Amino acid sequence: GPDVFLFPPKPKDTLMISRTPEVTCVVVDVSHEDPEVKFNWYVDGVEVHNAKTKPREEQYNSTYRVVSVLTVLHQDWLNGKEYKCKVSNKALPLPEEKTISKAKGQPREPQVYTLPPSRDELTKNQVSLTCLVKGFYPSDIAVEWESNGQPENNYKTTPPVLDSDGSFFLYSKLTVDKSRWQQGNVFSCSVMHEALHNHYTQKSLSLS
Amino acid sequence: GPDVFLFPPKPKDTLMISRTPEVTCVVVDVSHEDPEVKFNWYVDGVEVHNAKTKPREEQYNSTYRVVSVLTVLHQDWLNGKEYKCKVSNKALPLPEEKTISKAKGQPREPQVYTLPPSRDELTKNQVSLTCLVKGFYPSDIAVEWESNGQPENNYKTTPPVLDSDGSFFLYSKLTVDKSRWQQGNVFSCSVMHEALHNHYTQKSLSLS
Ligand SMILES: *[C@@H]1O[C@H](CO)[C@@H](O[C@@H]2O[C@H](CO)[C@@H](O[C@@H]3O[C@H](CO[C@H]4O[C@H](CO)[C@@H](O)[C@H](O)[C@@H]4O[C@@H]4O[C@H](CO)[C@@H](O[C@@H]5O[C@H](CO)[C@H](O)[C@H](O)[C@H]5O)[C@H](O)[C@H]4NC(C)=O)[C@@H](O)[C@H](O[C@H]4O[C@H](CO)[C@@H](O)[C@H](O)[C@@H]4O[C@@H]4O[C@H](CO)[C@@H](O)[C@H](O)[C@H]4NC(C)=O)[C@@H]3O)[C@H](O)[C@H]2NC(C)=O)[C@H](O)[C@H]1NC(C)=O
Repeated sequence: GPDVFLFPPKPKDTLMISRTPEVTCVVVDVSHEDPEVKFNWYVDGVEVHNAKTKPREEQYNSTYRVVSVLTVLHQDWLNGKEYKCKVSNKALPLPEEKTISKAKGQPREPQVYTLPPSRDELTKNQVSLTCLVKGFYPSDIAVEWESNGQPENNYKTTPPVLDSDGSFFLYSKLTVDKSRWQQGNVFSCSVMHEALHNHYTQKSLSLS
Repeated sequence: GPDVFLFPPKPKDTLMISRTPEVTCVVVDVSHEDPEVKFNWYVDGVEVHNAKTKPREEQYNSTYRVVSVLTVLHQDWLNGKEYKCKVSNKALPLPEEKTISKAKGQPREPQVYTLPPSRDELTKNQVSLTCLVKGFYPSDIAVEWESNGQPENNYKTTPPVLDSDGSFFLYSKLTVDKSRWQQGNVFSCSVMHEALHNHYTQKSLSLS
């Protein structure tokens, strides 16, 4: 059996016009004996023809991998259009179809709160700065940390978790040396989501 | 044919001497034709016999589900012993063997910090009590919230996330009416982990 995988565009990608959001159809386990593969793309059930399909690449397991990439308009993804990738291979009894879209439901504005390091933590050589984001739908989101216009490296963000109200929440942890916090440097948690205005918000953290 | 899945005990069960830690061999996509499977259970290769098979359950797509559950000694699991679940079926040309074990490595103690709700969030009907657990290894953990010795229902815990140092972290969020927070009631975050003394620690959060 040939296998088909459909990947949605990155959240940052749909959110910013500068970026180019893409939907990607991936076909794996295409046999040597029947390597011909054809991709049909549908948007809201209507065929589209602007996809770019890369030349098939042979994997080390003697099976072929074929990828087709469709550029999507930012407003189209945000407006809930459905993307269908249809794959035909002779060695396939019926053509395989996958559909992807932004999750259904009404978008909700993310509330972004910054949390200072617990008192007990200040003992360590490193502190945890917390960016709490809650109440957002859908779950597609991006979170970033910076200081002095400068992007921090040492941060980690939890995956979105379904809250009790049907909305989503997450936490982002930024780890900085204790001295920096103590020095009064200001730290910024930045969030990108569709339900934000300009698709962006920022909140700042600093020792008081 | 049918594909197996093997599952580890819940973290709380292994930690608390009272509870029963279990390992679950789950078999799916068994068809009506030959719905008979056999389970050999092995610990560190050695055959033990105290496992038992559940009532078969028919599924929605003409498929079944035959689960066998072994019980495990708390120290056997925590000490790294390996459990093999071999599923012998007719539609399966040969048996499938799958193994599971605790994650290997020096267990690390979780640091438990409670964070008060943000000042900005305070102009809200309900507020967020944040418990941060970091530096723990391995990932298996249990988190709970309490007030006045009574469980608090309204909380969600993020899945463990791998941090830079190879330890894991998580956040647990408890939601309470702003009124309670103001009244000064104490709320406690409960963490259970192997590296903790008595497999348990408690941290308290109060308005102050
Ligand atoms: C022969 O050798 C072949 C070469 O290795 C081998 O091919 C592999 O086959 C695997 C199957 O056997 C296949 O596994 C699947 O992997 C899925 C995820 O793949 C991504 O992440 C991997 C890392 O873990 C990468 O290695 C993959 O390449 C792939 O990477 C993603 O690629 C996309 C597009 O290229 C990219 O998006 C684009 O990125 C750019 C950035 O430049 C832009 O941002 C664009 O805007 C953006 O579109 C992603 O960024 C990139 N991601 C990453 C992390 O890099 C995985 O999802 C599959 O799991 C599903 O199916 C299994 C069933 O098999 C289920 O058990 C599982 O639960 C998943 O099911 C899904 O569940 C979802 C719910 O959570 C649900 O929503 C879905 O609907 C549901 N889907 C289905 C179908 O049920 C699966 O594991 C692997 O990717 C193949 N390797 C490659 C390189 O393609 C072949 O198998 C070998 N054959 C033999 C016989 O040996």
